[PDB]
Amino acid sequence: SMFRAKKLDLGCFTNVRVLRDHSKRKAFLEAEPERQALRYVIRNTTLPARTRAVAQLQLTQMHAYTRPTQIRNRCILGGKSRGILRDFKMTRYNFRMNALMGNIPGVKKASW
Amino acid sequence: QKLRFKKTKKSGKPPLPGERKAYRKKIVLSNNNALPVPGLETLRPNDLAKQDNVGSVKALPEDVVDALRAMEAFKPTQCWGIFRQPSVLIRQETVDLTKKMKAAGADGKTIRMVIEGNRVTGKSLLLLQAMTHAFMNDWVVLHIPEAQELTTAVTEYAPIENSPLWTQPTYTLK
Amino acid sequence: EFREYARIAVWEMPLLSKYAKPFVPPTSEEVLRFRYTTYMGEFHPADRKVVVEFCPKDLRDLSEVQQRKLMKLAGPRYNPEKDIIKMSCEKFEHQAQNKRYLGDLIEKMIAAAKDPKDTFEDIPLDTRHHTFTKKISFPKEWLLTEERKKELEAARQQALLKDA
Amino acid sequence: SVPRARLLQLVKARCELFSTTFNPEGIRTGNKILRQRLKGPALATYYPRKNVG
Amino acid sequence: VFILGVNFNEHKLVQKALESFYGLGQQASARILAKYSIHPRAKMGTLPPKIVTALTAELSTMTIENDARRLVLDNIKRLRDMGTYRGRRHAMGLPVRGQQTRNQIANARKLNKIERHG
Amino acid sequence: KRSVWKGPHIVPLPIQRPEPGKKIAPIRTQARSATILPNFVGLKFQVHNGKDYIDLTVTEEMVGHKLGEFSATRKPFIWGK
Amino acid sequence: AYYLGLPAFGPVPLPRMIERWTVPKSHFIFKKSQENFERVTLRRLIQIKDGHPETVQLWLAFLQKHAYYGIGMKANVWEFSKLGVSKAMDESKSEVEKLLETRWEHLSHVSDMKGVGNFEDFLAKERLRISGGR
Amino acid sequence: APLIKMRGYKGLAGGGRSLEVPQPIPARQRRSTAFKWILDVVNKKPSKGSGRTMFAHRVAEEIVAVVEGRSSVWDKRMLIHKLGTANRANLNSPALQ
Amino acid sequence: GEVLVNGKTLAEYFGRVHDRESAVWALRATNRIDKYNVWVKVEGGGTTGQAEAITLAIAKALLAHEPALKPALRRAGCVTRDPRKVERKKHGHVKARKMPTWVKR
Amino acid sequence: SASVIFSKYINNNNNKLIPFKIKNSDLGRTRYFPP
Amino acid sequence: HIMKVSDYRNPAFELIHSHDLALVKLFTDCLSGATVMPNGGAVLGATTRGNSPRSASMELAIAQREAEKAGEKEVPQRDPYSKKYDDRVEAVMKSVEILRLKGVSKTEARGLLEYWAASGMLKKRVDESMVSEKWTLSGNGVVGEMERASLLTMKA
RNA sequence: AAAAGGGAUCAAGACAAGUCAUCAUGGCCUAAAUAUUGUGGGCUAUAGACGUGCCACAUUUUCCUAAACAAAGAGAUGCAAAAAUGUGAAUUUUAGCUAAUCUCAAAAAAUAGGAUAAAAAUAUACAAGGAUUGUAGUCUGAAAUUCGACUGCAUGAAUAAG
Ligand SMILES: Nc1ncnc2c1ncn2[C@@H]1O[C@H](COP(=O)(O)OP(=O)(O)OP(=O)(O)O)[C@@H](O)[C@H]1O
Ligand SMILES: [K+]
Ligand SMILES: [K+]
Ligand SMILES: [K+]
Ligand SMILES: [Mg+2]
Ligand SMILES: [Mg+2]
Ligand SMILES: [Mg+2]
Ligand SMILES: [Mg+2]
Ligand SMILES: [Mg+2]
Ligand SMILES: [Mg+2]
Ligand SMILES: [Mg+2]
Ligand SMILES: [Mg+2]
Ligand SMILES: [Mg+2]
Ligand SMILES: [Mg+2]
Ligand SMILES: [Mg+2]
Ligand SMILES: [Mg+2]
Ligand SMILES: [Mg+2]
Ligand SMILES: [Mg+2]
Repeated sequence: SMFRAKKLDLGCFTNVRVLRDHSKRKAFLEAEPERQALRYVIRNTTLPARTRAVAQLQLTQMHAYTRPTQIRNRCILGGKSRGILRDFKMTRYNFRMNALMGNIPGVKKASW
Repeated sequence: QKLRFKKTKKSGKPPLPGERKAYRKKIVLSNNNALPVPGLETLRPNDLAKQDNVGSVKALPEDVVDALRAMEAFKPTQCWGIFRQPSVLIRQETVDLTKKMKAAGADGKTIRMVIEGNRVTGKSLLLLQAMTHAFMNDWVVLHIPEAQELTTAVTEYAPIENSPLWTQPTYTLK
Repeated sequence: EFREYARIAVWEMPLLSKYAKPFVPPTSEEVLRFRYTTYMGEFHPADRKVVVEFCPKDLRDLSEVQQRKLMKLAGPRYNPEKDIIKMSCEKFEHQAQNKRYLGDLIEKMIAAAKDPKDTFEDIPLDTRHHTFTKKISFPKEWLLTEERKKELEAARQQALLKDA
Repeated sequence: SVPRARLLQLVKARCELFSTTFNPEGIRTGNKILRQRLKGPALATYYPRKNVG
Repeated sequence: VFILGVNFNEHKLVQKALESFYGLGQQASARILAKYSIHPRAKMGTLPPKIVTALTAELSTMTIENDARRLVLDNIKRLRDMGTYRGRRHAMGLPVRGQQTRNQIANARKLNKIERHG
Repeated sequence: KRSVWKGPHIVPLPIQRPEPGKKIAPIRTQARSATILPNFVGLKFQVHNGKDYIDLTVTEEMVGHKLGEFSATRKPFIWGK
Repeated sequence: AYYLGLPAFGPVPLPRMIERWTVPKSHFIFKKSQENFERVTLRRLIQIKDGHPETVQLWLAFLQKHAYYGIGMKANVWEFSKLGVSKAMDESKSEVEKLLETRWEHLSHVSDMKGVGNFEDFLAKERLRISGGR
Repeated sequence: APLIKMRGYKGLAGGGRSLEVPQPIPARQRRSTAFKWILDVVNKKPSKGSGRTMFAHRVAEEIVAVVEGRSSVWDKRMLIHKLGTANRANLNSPALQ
Repeated sequence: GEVLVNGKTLAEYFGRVHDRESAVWALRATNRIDKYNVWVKVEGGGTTGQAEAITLAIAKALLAHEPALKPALRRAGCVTRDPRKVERKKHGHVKARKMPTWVKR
Repeated sequence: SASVIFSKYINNNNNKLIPFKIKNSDLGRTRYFPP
Repeated sequence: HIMKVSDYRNPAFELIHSHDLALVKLFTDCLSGATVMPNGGAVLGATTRGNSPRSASMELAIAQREAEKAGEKEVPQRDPYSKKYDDRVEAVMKSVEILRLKGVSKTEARGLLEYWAASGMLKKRVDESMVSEKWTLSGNGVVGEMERASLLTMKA
């Protein structure tokens, strides 16, 4: 809620969850170097035990939005998250319809 | 309570111990159906050394077949049950080896060589021709048929007192 | 558009010959062969790597044992087949920073190979990172020369007598 | 046939000549997190921002 | 012959006889034969009387059928006393390792018990 | 944490040891994945099972287990009534 | 490449790259009916041998200005050089300053640019935005 | 190899029965049916030895028992010949016309 | 009559005697095994696939020396290029033709 | 002389010579390649 | 098989070398000259290519004796970074001769084919043109392959 | 060369066939809630029963040994060599390649040998099989308890081809 931009900046298909997954990609971009220093101190077995325990506790307090595993690709035209193609940012369906019309460059119906 | 279908539940003398193993190891050194080759001569005490016999097939003596058969010289992979009389081929290597074995015992010398080759090139049956030249010339043939029976952990073994060696009693007796 | 490109190849291309320079083969001092990649007006993160490949025997300042120690330090960067040390660098943001590093890193390898402290003559050259290839060639004895034609006729004449 | 202690002297001369970590004991120094390259900037720019309408 | 009370036939591999005891497997048995220089393919009939007695004295110290089941049954009993989710499953005779219970839970109902066989 | 080499999963808890004889209320927590450390062996917890909080008294036999293993989330399936 | 004296070799047809996707024809349950898509990448290779370094850059510059729509080009340039790169790249600082004397007009900014802040950091993160993220 | 084959016509003999009629079979269909019977007898015998020649020698022993007339396939051949001889009148049956 | 397949001999490359015969069938059908030396280089395919390829290869090469053997090679089966090729997998099918179990109910 | 590396790229010359062959087969016109 | 570590285990569960077996330790001695047979004789050791593990030590030694006898200054040598060698095997195979078997000559193959034909097992006209076809299908005279192509076929 | 083959395509109409949960849209409803955010839980429950799959029930199988022959595809949101360590999952450390170059990467069946048998039903000869469970680890990730994928050790269910 605190990470949702007060002014909408999304130019693609807007959705309740599309607006929620976008707030996570920005929150992780700001805390990635900080979140990578806590995962490095936790895995560095050369540092004192207390040093690794403090980083392990602070990583647990990070907001969920900061976690990168929360990010999930969504269709920029439909807003779904099931069956998305990374190469086109679309569902398996929206890819088909656009590919046949000719909106996706290079893609052609395959026969062999 | 399960109510599915469940299939309802519902001859010859067995072979003696060691019968199956003795089947895939027996050697058939004869075939009555095969024809008796005319002109096939038998070997002599000094017939594997002459070079004029290179490229000619000669039959093994019947008394040597009783010795080569005693120390498991023949093998199942080799096909002897296709002909009537066990006969070998005097190769150009046989005369090369026999002449060395014939001169070794002449002056009490000792030759030590390792027969080498590719797959089925005659490596084993060249030992069978070296044993044949031994029996026929009053030699003492001490042959170990399979060297894998000594290392595959299939025979009894026991240690020696105050020594790192290990003996194989059951194999040494046989 | 085909006319727009024919107008360029009839009137603008000939003017490219007024600024061309002939190719001159590198001298004995040009021992390095750098490689730079371009994407023709496109930003690609791989357009910052600089590959350099030099031959140890081109450095005529190093001795026999010093040239071999330079191959042991190279590690997997040495190609025993072609006898060429190839090394890259894509650590820095710009291409100029990746070439300067390899220009200094090669001066340390040549400075470390001259160190008389340890010649590494005990270590045998390791070539387990490379996979040697086997090239088969047509047997030279099968070529039907004038001398082999006579050798074949003699063999074919010997086979007839045996059967006969 | 080459002693292991004599081989590490060559593996150590490369680390200095190339400035690489020298960990002959395989200790978990967590360096696998330092060599992993950040992917944040690539993920943030997934949804096209608001443009001229 | 007799090995720690149990009787075995002559035409039986010694390797397979030591593997019939709960807790003994390939690793343990393989190390017991080497101790007394018994080739893996040795059958029961060939063992001399002396060596047979040694095996009995060798297994008397091992953690075997009754001493090993105790440890497994104590581990399962401790889960039911504490009240863990893994404990209730054994009591209820249900899959204990996060398995879909919609179908194919026959072996679970049959074998999952506080008084396991071992 | 499954792998032992990077310690157990520890969550910030209000585990303040009281003076002897004081009455301390049970700890209400939803951290169902917190390894039961030895340092709070003997405290009274109230683990969240998704709907309610089930009381728990940590003992020496629970060290190493997760707090979520002592509070069932679903209900035992019973056919009939 | 002929007018510039660069002997070109090609066009060498490289193996075409084929990507494949099989998507259901319907946006719903009907999975028994699918169809195949693909994206074939056709490519060529023009290799220049014994070409002057600078002359090659003119050849490449001429092609980018008159690039044909719908073609992506990638070039790898090989150049020989002497030892001691550190010095060479330092002596040629003044030589490049004379060639840029008449090119500094392109860039223009207010005195003491405050929006750039850390220069080296600006380039790094501004190159990502243009590239698209990486 | 049997010289004829039996093929019935669905529902032409009586109250829900098929009219069985014998037909001749070509060479390839004659040898195939014969060798498939030999394998059937082989696959039902018990194992006798070891090695690679197990199956090969179990088939050859059946090829020798067939030339000696003491094989079980001979009873399987004559059994199909009787059906044809018994149904030799169905060729001109009134249900097929 | 010395045949070398990819550097190795006929017995070291082909372990199945069926393939050795089909590889040099052109020389065998015309009875010229002892009059030509063949040095072949094969790539791709399996054991029999490569052996059949060598057949058509030696056939064409043999015709260059003696073009009058085509009528015989025609009847020996060393001139036709078998175009049979593995069919592709089709969506909805487990294989080129095999379809999943069709549930009537 | 010449560089040892400049000589290791000249020896790699197994190029096929342009044959300038003479066509003996009749050729049909190409298709209409659309935009 | 006897040029490697055996599959036996000692009381400490440690593999016993094949040269520690009394019977195998007696042959390796006569093969290496340690045990001097007074009355002379012969110590032959035949390899096998069916069901036998590879031992770099044995193969290297054979390749070393063939080079020295052939008058070659460049003899094969150990791979300094290979750890599959055995010092014991080298000492045994250090001064042994070698016999390399290959396909029989065209002449010998004829004398071996006329015996198969005179016995009724080969129903073909045994001539030069036919002796060369079996000599070619059998990898330039390999006797074992000459048998799989003329006796163990499905044409006779 | 040739008696070629496969793919894509497959109309109108009907089944008021499916989708107002991709999207889009008319009418009708919610607007402090039928809207929005987080923590944990659930979608993984289980008496009975129905669908597709994998795999096994040893003798044309499985097991052991060895020096054969593929295609296609993947790596800028990364494929990871060679070394060293561990029984193993894997770890330590990064050479090269952003690719007909470097890497994943190794084809397997096969071919040729070898071992095992009263190979389950004569209980002192209980085969093959790998379910269930205990336990110690590894990898990803705040997080592996509900509820992950693999590895070592032990446990060793039904299963005689239906
Ligand atoms: N000189 C010969 N005379 C007759 N037959 C021979 C002769 N040499 C070999 N053979 C036959 O060749 C076949 C294989 O021979 P052999 O068994 O000796 O091979 P090998 O060298 O032992 O192969 P491996 O490497 O597998 O041990 C046998 O059928 C054998 O009879
Ligand atoms: K297929
Ligand atoms: K229609
Ligand atoms: K409807
Ligand atoms: Mg042999
Ligand atoms: Mg079911
Ligand atoms: Mg049509
Ligand atoms: Mg319907
Ligand atoms: Mg709607
Ligand atoms: Mg579900
Ligand atoms: Mg299995
Ligand atoms: Mg590796
Ligand atoms: Mg893979
Ligand atoms: Mg086999
Ligand atoms: Mg059975
Ligand atoms: Mg079992
Ligand atoms: Mg779990
Ligand atoms: Mg069935």
